[PDB]
Amino acid sequence: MIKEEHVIIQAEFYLNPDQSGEFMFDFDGDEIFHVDMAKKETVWRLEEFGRFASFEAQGALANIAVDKANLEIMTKRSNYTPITNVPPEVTVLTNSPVELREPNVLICFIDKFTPPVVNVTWLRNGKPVTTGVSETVFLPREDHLFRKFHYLPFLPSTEDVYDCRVEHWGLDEPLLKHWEF
Amino acid sequence: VSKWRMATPLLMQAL
Amino acid sequence: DTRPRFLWQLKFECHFFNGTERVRLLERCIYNQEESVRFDSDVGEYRAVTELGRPDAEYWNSQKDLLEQRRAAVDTYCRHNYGVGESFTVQRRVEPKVTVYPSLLVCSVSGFYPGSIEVRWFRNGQEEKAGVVSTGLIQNGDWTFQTLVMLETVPRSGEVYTCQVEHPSVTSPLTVEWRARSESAQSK
Repeated sequence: MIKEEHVIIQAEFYLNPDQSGEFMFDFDGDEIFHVDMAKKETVWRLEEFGRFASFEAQGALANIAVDKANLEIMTKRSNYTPITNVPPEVTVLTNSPVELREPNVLICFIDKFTPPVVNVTWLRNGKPVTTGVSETVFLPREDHLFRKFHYLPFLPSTEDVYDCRVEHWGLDEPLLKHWEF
Repeated sequence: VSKWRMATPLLMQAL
Repeated sequence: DTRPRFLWQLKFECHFFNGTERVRLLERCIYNQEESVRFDSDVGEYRAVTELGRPDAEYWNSQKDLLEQRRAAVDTYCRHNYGVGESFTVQRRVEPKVTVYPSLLVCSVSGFYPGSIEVRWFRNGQEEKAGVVSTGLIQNGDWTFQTLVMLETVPRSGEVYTCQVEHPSVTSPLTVEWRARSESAQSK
């Protein structure tokens, strides 16, 4: 069972015309940290990791400027060939076995898609909800598609039902993945 | 506290 | 929004085998999901992967000092970061929580790290491998995993089922027993 190999990946991207870009490190599929470009801040995935290591966030901004410059050149070199959309798979799970009224978390795992732009909504009894939600950055894959997680804290109920609603340019229709007790 | 390092990509030729 | 998109992805991959005994560095450059050009420390120079990346492999190979530093990066970058992160990544251990409930009997194994785990069903002390269906390993995105292992079974009265979990965070199996209703019980 003990791991025979490990992989650390520094994954960056820049996307036009959105002008979006990210910078993260991945250890065996889990995000170690990312740099929030707008805050110019290193954000450790578990805050305790930052007790053990630091990262100078400015270096990621410099890299993303190189990535953007190169994207502009590749775009023209390809004669403005655009990306083919690949729609996501979606799964909804709870973090723990559910117990009535005991705080838990719904996880919406969005996988195998590109480009890295999604629009994700949570619904409770058919209505959008946002209290306490969080999400990851766009995590890498060996096939160069992306992964992303969205989270919704909740108090489990026999009556309330939830959906994760996912919208992506490669989908013909928005997708719902439900969850109920 | 130990410093994490990054690698830097190269610029493509512009001309 | 149907405007065309153009995507550039960069990856530096540090592959470790046997600790930091064997370390391989990849730099991979990917346009619209297709890798165009790549540095591999096994080769020691850039190589085009598609015709679109030929110009870059040529141009970057001509920059000899930077190429020297990239050949050194297995040490100055990969091995360095492995040493920085080892205590909280390579050596991270979080014990699974095990819950058994009917749905089928479900053995839910949650909250654990790393991902390698073995989950086994027993019926009255004997291992049961038939009628077992698993989710496989699910990464939760927060440095924990879960898995659900279902047993299809005709739960009799008097039967006792056990879900057993082995994981590097424990040196002895975690077990959870689930019993069907008693029908008749007697003194002896």
